[PDB]
Amino acid sequence: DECALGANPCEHAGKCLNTLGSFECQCLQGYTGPRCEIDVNECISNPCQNDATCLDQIGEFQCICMPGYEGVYCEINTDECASSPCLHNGRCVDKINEFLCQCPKGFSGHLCQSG
Amino acid sequence: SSSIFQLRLQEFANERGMLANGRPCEPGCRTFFRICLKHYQATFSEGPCTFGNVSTPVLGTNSFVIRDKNSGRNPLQLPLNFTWPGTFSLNIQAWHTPGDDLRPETSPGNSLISQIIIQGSLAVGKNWKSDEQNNTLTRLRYSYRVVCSDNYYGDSCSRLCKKRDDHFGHYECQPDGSPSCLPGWTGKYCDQPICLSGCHEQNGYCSKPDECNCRPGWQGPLCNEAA
Ligand SMILES: *[C@@H]1O[C@H](CO)[C@@H](O[C@@H]2O[C@H](CO)[C@@H](O)[C@H](O)[C@H]2NC(C)=O)[C@H](O)[C@H]1NC(C)=O
Ligand SMILES: *[C@@H]1O[C@H](CO)[C@@H](O)[C@H](O)[C@H]1NC(C)=O
Ligand SMILES: *[C@@H]1O[C@H](CO)[C@@H](O)[C@H](O)[C@H]1NC(C)=O
Ligand SMILES: *[C@@H]1O[C@H](CO)[C@@H](O)[C@H](O)[C@H]1O
Ligand SMILES: *[C@@H]1O[C@H](CO)[C@@H](O)[C@H](O)[C@H]1O
Ligand SMILES: *[C@@H]1O[C@@H](C)[C@@H](O)[C@@H](O)[C@@H]1O
Ligand SMILES: [Ca+2]
Ligand SMILES: [Ca+2]
Ligand SMILES: [Ca+2]
Repeated sequence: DECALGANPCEHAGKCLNTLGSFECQCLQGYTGPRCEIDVNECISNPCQNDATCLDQIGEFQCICMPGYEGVYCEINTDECASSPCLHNGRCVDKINEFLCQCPKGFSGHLCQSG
Repeated sequence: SSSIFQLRLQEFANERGMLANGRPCEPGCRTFFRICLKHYQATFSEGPCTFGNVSTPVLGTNSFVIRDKNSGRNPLQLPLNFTWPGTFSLNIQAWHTPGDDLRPETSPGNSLISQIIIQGSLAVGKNWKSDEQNNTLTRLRYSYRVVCSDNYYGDSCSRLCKKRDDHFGHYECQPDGSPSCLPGWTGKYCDQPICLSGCHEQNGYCSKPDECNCRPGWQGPLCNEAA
């Protein structure tokens, strides 16, 4: 009906739908406003933890993690000792984007594997 | 992309034509640049160019002034997949290539000359922020900014305005992205005609500017006379 009168009033490839005696836009995901002219800020809810950075993207957000963190919300501290890296029964200590091996006496090296 | 990071290279000095490894460029340092843009990080640099990267052809040999080329372009353009965070990290590398200047980045013999690393806050705007980096071997002079793409507006480039002169609107675009109504129109999208002066607010109306039409039961030029 009314969508027929002119060039698509809905920005960003939105979908015009006639309503009685006027009209409305069905916007593609990530866009808002009556004529879809506004880029929705998906980072408003502050989903990103541990000093991560939230990138507002089109229809979705992305969290860029500080080094050593992972997961959708950067809510997971990566376990650098999961693979059991330390040799000669050294003690792995999980740190921030790091792992420290504490050697028993007489052993040295990063993985505590020496004379 | 709704916004663009623009970087203008202005001057580079390498008077003794040396490489990072201490060897002299032979015969001269045929210099091209590599740009790595990413999110702000204070810790020692980790990982890829998250905001994008670009390389230039060779712009000069040893010391040279770099001039703009609207259409080897300068300023360089990095179009962004996201709303501008407000902070950033920028890494600029100066390189020497012994090969031909077409995509020097793909050439096998390349050697680094020097590089700089900056980080900070930047607001979207047309003003160029200017910087210099001096060291004993080389000097780099440049400036940068973040501006909206065509038809994007606002402090975060999140508002789109495209001018119309048809049934849905009659407007131009203001700097903030709000429509600026052509004469005789009103409303947010400038789709409301301004009826003839004194046309009765309740009893009269217009579909065209400077007109007065009467609703049922009314008459006169201003539609204010009952029956
Ligand atoms: C880096 O070097 C340039 C030129 O070698 C410097 O530019 C001059 O800076 C002085 C003060 O430092 C000004 O009085 C001059 O007017 C500048 N030259 C021109 C042509 O404008 C620049 O200042 C140096 N940067 C630093 C931090 O010392
Ligand atoms: C540089 O950009 C290209 C695409 O333009 C991408 O494939 C590559 O991974 C980027 N490099 C880094 C280090 O981010
Ligand atoms: C960049 O933007 C396009 C469309 O705007 C999207 O399809 C693409 O996935 C984006 N890139 C990333 C890495 O999300
Ligand atoms: C706020 O956090 C929610 C998680 O429920 C996320 O889905 C939204 O995109 C974000 O704005
Ligand atoms: C397994 O071991 C590797 C050693 O390279 C370590 O880097 C990982 O953190 C761990 O999972
Ligand atoms: C976005 O990335 C995170 C990891 C931090 O470095 C922030 O300071 C930045 O804004
Ligand atoms: Ca209708
Ligand atoms: Ca968005
Ligand atoms: Ca850890």
